[PDB]
Amino acid sequence: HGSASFLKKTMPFKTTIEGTVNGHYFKCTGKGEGNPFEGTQEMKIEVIEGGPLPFAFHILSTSC
Amino acid sequence: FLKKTMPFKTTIEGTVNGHYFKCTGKGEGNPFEGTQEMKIEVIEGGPLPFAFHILSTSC
Amino acid sequence: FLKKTMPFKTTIEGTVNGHYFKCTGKGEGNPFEGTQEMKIEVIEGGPLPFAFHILSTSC
Amino acid sequence: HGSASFLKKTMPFKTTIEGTVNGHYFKCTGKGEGNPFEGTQEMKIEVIEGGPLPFAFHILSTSC
Amino acid sequence: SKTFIKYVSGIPDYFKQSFPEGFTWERTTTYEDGGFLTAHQDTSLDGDCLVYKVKILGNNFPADGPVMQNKAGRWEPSTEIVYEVDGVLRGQSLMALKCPGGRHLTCHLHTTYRSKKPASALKMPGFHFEDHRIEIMEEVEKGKCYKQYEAAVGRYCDAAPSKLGHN
Amino acid sequence: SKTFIKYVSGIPDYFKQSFPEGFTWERTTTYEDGGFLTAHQDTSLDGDCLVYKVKILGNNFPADGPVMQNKAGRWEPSTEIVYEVDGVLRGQSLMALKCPGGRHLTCHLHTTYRSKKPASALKMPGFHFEDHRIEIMEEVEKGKCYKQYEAAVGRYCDAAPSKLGHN
Amino acid sequence: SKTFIKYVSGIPDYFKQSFPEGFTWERTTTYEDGGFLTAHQDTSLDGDCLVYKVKILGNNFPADGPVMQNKAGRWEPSTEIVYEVDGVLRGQSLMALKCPGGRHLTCHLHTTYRSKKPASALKMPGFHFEDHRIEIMEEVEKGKCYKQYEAAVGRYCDAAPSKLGHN
Amino acid sequence: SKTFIKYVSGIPDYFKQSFPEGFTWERTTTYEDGGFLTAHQDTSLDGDCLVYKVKILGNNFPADGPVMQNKAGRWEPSTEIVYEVDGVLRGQSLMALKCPGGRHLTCHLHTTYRSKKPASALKMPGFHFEDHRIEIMEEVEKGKCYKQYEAAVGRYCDAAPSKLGHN
Ligand SMILES: [Cl-]
Ligand SMILES: [Cl-]
Repeated sequence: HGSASFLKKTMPFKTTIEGTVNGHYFKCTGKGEGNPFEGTQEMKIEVIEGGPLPFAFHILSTSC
Repeated sequence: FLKKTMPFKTTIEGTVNGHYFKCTGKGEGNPFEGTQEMKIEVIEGGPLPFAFHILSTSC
Repeated sequence: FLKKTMPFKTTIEGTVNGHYFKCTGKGEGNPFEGTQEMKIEVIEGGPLPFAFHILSTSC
Repeated sequence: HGSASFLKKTMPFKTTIEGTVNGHYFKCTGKGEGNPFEGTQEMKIEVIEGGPLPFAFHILSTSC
Repeated sequence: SKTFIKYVSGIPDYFKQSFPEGFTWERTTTYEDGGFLTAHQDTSLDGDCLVYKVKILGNNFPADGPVMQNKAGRWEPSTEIVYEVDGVLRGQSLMALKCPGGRHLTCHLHTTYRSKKPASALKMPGFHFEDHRIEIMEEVEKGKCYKQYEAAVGRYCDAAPSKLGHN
Repeated sequence: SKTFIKYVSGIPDYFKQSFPEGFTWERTTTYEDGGFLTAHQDTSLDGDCLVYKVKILGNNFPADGPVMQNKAGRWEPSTEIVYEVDGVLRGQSLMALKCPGGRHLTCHLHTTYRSKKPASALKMPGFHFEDHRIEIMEEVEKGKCYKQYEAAVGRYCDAAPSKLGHN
Repeated sequence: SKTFIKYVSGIPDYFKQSFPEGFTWERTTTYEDGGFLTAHQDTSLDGDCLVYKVKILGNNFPADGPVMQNKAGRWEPSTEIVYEVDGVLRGQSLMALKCPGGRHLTCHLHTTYRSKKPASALKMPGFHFEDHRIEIMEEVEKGKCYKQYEAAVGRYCDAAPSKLGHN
Repeated sequence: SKTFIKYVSGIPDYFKQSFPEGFTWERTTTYEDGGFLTAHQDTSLDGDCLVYKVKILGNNFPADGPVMQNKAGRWEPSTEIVYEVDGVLRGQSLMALKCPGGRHLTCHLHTTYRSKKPASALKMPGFHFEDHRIEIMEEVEKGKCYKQYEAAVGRYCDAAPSKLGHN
């Protein structure tokens, strides 16, 4: 690629999450952006069905 | 609400090792005698690329 | 070589969570009827600082 | 301690290992030396009973 | 399909007690060679007919294993232990899939059963065993159509009685 | 103490067949709250008396748990599955320790039984169940003297029969 | 969200090589107090935008545990081992929630990553580590809205080098 | 042999603080193909020389597996998570044997380290990582004589830093 000047600096992403934890159904959507080669990213996740979540969000962190 | 012979129906949707599938099924049994039999049909993702046995406890 | 009633004896040595202990035991049972009873004595490291139950399957 | 000039550079060690793996009894002795603060060490292990070992030594590496 | 169990020795029937509302179950089955099969199920009663809705996620099955090679034999019968936890029922069992070469491929089921009735409307069973005999009666069409039988019994350990009055 | 089992239904007795030489067993029991209890045992016959020699290593039991707090109740009966692997016998079982607060503390036993006779001198049993009822009859002296009873039965799943002629 | 990894030391990037088609992943996470969280994910590229579709089944979380009590704290950073199996990638890691007041609750992740390209079109990485720093930076609401950051690095064990030229 | 660790970033050294009395450790390692290896160790200081006393019980290794076939290859480097529990230290890690011809066989270590000093006399480290590079540098014989090297580093996750000041 020659140099970093020719790489995409950032890339956006979108997410839909649907599931059931301990019988509780929920659905989420999310939107984010990251830097593919620097390995950093951030996203915002919104619960659209089954909120407020009756369990810790943390169990979903590696899935979103 | 229960009878000595009862029918049942099922719909199953899943992914196993990346393989999507859907089944329907129909059966009958004797709830008090503890016996039952059913026929399961793969309606999407057939023929299944894995042993049906892993679905036995989920029918 | 087996009889309808047989005695047995055991020696047990162990460490659990850093705690050393030694036991001896003596029992009798009916091998063909599948029944047995024994008395276990802690000879070193008593009184045990943990539930005896974790040793039940090892006697 | 002021500086590294006042720390022990190396420390020796000795080991006795006794056990049973899949019904096979064995005993070992070992001797080694390491650098406590650099975090490096090496030892020689000798099987004194139950050799040659009928299983891979590797399962004993974290114990010696 | 837990509505179909013969309970002996006066053991309360958590499943039959749950109607007309029904019940759900959730399970993760761990296989000894690394596979996982997770499921959620809803059981309802629509007039005269029981209705099941099942969602399944399986993963990590080895490509070279009997499951993904579709070279499994048959299930041995199994025995589940069933007991109350958190005001609902927990079950666990070991199952064994007989496979070519005299192999048994075992797995461990971890289940929660949840009545749709409140726990106060229910007579909860004490710790007991549930035997399940599961048999594929016919592979009607390769990878596409199966017939499966089950017989199940909820019981205590009758073969080896207590000397202290315990079930 | 596997010499003391009542086998029904013609199931061969791996343990009784092993005399006068005897047998060994090895086991790791995993507890659901993180404890492990590993043991090795030798069983021999000295004239008229069976003799056991046992080595135990237990670890990782939580300080706040029923085991290290010595606040366990009693064992439920359990059922082991037993089958041939590698020319010897494998066993696995789930056990449940009833504990204060309506808790059950469960564990998973992984056992290998090894006859001192060659496998060619033995009639190996097919897959079957071994029920074990284990009861502490008396705590004679706190932390120092116990009396323990066991009843054991080797059987098939008689409660839920096959429709295909299987045990 | 494995497209965002900084790979060092020349380690091939299985995820970026998989485009424009994309990849899937599948995972079961086993918590030390009995919970399971299973997921399947599809990753696709729609023009310039990545699109994730995620299915989740979780079960057996104890009612009295940090998860169901919503008292989880924050994740420690973690390190995954990643390596080829069956012509795809496997990952495993140990993660740990630092709960309020200091206790850690751990879990074990078991993952398979599956390129949508055939393995023959890919340069497979050797065994290596993937560090993940996951921080829930804003609890905007509940319950309902969260902001999460991640930094990830694919690397070898540089702090404790081989004396033999191994990675 | 935990006395030989290079701790960086000011992480307290539980092992070196434990002298002159020393410390013990206890571990069960669970292999993915069913083996268990359990150990207990005592570490003491005799004048200027460290002295280790180790007891081992291993079981359930498959006869057809890399361990019992003595076809294990070499260990990959590994990273342990180490953190306080019950006023002592817990460790867990995933290790992986790189077998001849490329497959990895993994295992999970579960350790408790116990100082012989009371916890009140010790500065306990926070959650951190301990990298271990283990190399069997010389197979002098069999079977019978081995030379093993280890380098170890106690550190935080520096490659993927916090954006909040966490370790
Ligand atoms: Cl590799
Ligand atoms: Cl900490």
